[PDB]
Amino acid sequence: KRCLTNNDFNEFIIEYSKGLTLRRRFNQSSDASQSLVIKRIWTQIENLL
Amino acid sequence: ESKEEIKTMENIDDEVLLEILTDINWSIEDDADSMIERIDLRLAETEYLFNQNLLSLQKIGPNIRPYEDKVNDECHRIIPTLSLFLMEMSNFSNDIENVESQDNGLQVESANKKLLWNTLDELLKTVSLDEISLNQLLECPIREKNLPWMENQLNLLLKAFQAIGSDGNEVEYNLREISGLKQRLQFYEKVTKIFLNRIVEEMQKKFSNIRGQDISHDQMIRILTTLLIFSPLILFCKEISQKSYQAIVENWNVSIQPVYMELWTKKISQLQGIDTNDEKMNELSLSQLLNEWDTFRKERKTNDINPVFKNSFSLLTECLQTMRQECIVYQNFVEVFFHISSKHNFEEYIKHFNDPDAPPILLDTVKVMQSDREAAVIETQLVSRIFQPIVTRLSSYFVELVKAEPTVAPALTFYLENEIKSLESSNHEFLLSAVTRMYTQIKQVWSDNVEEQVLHFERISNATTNGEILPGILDLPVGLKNSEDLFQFAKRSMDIKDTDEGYESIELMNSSFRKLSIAATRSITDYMETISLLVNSNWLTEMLSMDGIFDTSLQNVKKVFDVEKESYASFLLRDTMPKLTAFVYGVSNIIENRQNLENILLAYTSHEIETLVKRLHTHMVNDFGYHQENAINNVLCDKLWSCIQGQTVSLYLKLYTVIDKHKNDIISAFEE
Repeated sequence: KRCLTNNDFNEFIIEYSKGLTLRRRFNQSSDASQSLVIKRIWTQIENLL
Repeated sequence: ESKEEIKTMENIDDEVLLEILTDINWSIEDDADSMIERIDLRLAETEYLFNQNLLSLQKIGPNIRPYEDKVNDECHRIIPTLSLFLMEMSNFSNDIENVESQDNGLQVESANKKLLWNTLDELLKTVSLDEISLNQLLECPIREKNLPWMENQLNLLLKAFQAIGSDGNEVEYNLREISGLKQRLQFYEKVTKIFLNRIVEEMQKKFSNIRGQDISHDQMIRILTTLLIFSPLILFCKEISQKSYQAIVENWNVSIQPVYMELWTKKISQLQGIDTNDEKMNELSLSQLLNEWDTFRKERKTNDINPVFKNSFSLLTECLQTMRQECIVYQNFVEVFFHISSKHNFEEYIKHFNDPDAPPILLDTVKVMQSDREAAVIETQLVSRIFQPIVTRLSSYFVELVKAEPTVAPALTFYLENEIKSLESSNHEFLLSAVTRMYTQIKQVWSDNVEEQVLHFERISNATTNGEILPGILDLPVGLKNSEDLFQFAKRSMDIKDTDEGYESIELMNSSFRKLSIAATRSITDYMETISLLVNSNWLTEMLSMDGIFDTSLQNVKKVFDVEKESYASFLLRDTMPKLTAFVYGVSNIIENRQNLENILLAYTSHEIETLVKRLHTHMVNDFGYHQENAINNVLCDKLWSCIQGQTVSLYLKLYTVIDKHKNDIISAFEE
């Protein structure tokens, strides 16, 4: 919802996937086999694209 | 930016996916976390409900079990008499032993087989210590012919475990004081080399099992290869001395489950093929009720094209491939360790008996296993968007519910997941189509009534036409949702219970909630909507409601009571009296298989509404003359004067209509 809103702020993509890139590195400091968290940063990836 | 932890297999992913598969992890929700709290309270009342259900009630059901179980305490109460009988014979006879051998007693003077030999009677500890036949009679092995590593070096490793390596001396006895320093350290050093040999034979032979993908799927090379692993798990020292042989059966098969699990994962999800739009088959279950009954049926039972196994194929395939995730994983109950039991010295009995079935086979155990997640979620999540099912698939998904009673496998939990393919398969059970019947009886009343605002008259000038669609050709799917509930649903059966029906109360909401949805058709109760109403209800109630399996009978005579009450209102300016009520009021529906002239689409002979209003107002209202006409005919006087020869007393009776609203001699006696 932040994405289409403003820029996404850009911080609502930039800082939002910065402080979410924290927990997207919960999904990257190990992954096995958190298809939940993999689905999380998966949709983060598709939205960022 | 604040890079978080190493998410490597925490307290989640143990079906926390399937936990979050309540509704969706589709954005996201903490609202759905509250929904999880609601399902948690639902389980709380279902489990307190199970608690007081079983707390005195089915704790007396457990006393109803104590018929058989206190009966086992009754033959076992003869075992109390056999146990006090043998314990009384040996109690008094052993007291006779206490006075008999111990005449002096003085056991060093009366029973000195062990008082001369306080340690010398326990002098059979000469098999110390190591390590000749530990690695000579097993190179890696010398086995696979009930040979010296099966018959002897195995049992020599049982002598490595007969040697209690930490019960060394008790130095007044001193059997293995320094012999126990390297007895099973060289027997478990050489058998640590045989242990790494069977570990490399486990990753190697199980990588050959990963190459073994014989016939849909089948890992038969892993079955004959599993015959080459029963000796490794029998191997009684014991066999996993430090949880290692089972780690060659499980932690080695950890990645080698995912070769079979990845195999079924990419395998089973590829059978996708479907239709597009089947109004033809609803014209075959609309053509069924046309030439029925009233004729020879029509349907056969006809289609029901879903009865062709587009998804019922997996009911014997992905329940069988699910029975590879379960029942050939219950042939991984021939490969868990196997079945570690039993050989006992150390490969003696499984040197002979190393041939399991294993599946399935009964139920008396307690165990746990894995390797059934993605085949189950693949079978159900594949079967998800299935909106025609499970109406015709009532006994299919309920046979799936009642699939596995008597095994000791998790196929019951699969059958409970296949009950979840009936029950957590959501309200389909589709009574939200009744919400589409009232919600689309109100928010779609701006199209059907847009031709039918005046429907049964012409004051607001509209034709009596609205339509019965939803559920018009869904009444055709009552014969198509009911026809394939006896062939397709019956050919989806299994063990206890599973059709065996016995089941399919869905399929009784095809009576109950179909007369509730048909009560929304009673809330949908125009004269092509009265005509389509009773024609749609009786388009289900000509064959499907007598086989008499429905409950919309009073709905059919209720909407058909609105067809009598609104077809003699649409013809309330026409019949009057019976001159349009037989061939022009009901036969605007009977031969159909503004409402003054608007029954002229079929307009069954004779005296239709195109002549009952015109050729009765054209020198016929009084008579051809005036009281009365010289015509009792069947061509044009049926609109004019045979109508008057069918409504003769209805002249004065119709003139009496002004005799209450706003004496009777000069009209009702001498009407000419």
